[PDB]
Amino acid sequence: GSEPTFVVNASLLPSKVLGLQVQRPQSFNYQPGDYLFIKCPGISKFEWHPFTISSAPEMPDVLTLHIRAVGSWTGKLYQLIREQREEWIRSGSSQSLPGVPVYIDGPYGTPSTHIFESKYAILICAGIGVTPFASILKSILHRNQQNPAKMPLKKVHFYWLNREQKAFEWFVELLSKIEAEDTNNLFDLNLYLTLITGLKSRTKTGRPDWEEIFKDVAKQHAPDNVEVFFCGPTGLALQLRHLCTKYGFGYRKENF
Ligand SMILES: Cc1cc2nc3c(=O)[nH]c(=O)nc-3n(C[C@H](O)[C@H](O)[C@H](O)COP(=O)(O)OP(=O)(O)OC[C@H]3O[C@@H](n4cnc5c(N)ncnc54)[C@H](O)[C@@H]3O)c2cc1C
Ligand SMILES: O=C1c2ccccc2-c2cc(N3CCC4(CC3)OCCO4)nc3cccc1c23
Repeated sequence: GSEPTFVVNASLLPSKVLGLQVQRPQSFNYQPGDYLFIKCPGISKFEWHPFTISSAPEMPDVLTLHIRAVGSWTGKLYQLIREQREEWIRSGSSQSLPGVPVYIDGPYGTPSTHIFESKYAILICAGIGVTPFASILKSILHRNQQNPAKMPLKKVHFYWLNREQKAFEWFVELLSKIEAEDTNNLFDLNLYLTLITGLKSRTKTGRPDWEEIFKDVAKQHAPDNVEVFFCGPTGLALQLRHLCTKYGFGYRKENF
């Protein structure tokens, strides 16, 4: 529930995305995949919008939100931060940067968190739909550095689709640190534009062949259970749903 706090820093990222840092209340506990609702009196004192927490709960003093300017309230928040930041680089640090006051209500849970309790997982996301998976991947890293035993998760298949290639930069560092530190090959990273990421990962092109991919994973893990988690558009969800029934994978209806 409800608690006053501050956007203390922000990040202006490609495809009109704000990388908000928010002072984490001293009593605020979340799980990776959790989201919250946020109110910004400066934009509207009546409106609450939900955003996935892109930070891992192991990061101790701030929450992260990655928000795309897509309409009225996000457009305005973007403009307010662009202008607050351009004005403080023209004026300068006359005094410490003033932090945008906000209300947060949460955390709210999503079935994505069940990944920490699966053996074999498929994560599929498009554009800003990466954000819950961003939180989950960072958490998995803190969790090997501290207790690889307590992890029943044996393989993670990651598919991230984007129409613009500069959107992969939102999380290119995280993807490096995994590429670097995944000596035991827990992860299978796949980036599609719908090698090129300057990653050891070959950025692929076109709509992926989801039948071919689901078949492949089935053969890797059968007869054990694979879980699918999807954050993206419904047309895709619908194709993925049929495919989960075909190859016997777990599906959650989160797309309507
Ligand atoms: C659990 C959850 C997590 C989320 N996490 C994130 C996240 O991490 N990052 C993120 O960026 N977003 C996230 N979202 C989306 C976010 O919550 C915002 O409310 C929404 O993305 C933007 O609100 P807005 O006022 O800016 O846009 P709106 O003005 O509501 O417009 C939104 C969309 O509707 C279109 N539109 C506008 N008017 C009409 C109309 N009359 N008819 C049809 N279409 C119209 C716009 O072009 C745009 O595509 C999440 C949502 C949920 C439910
Ligand atoms: O978990 C969700 C979610 C769950 C149930 C219903 C909707 C969402 C969800 C929607 C969403 N949108 C809709 C697609 C978008 C970006 C913002 O780009 C085109 C217009 O707005 N963006 C999201 C980004 C991250 C996570 C989610 C979402």
